[PDB]
Amino acid sequence: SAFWQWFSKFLGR
Repeated sequence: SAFWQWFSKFLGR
């Protein structure tokens, strides 16, 4: 993924 969201693009708080 691109933006962060529930650990989408990689890892999003």
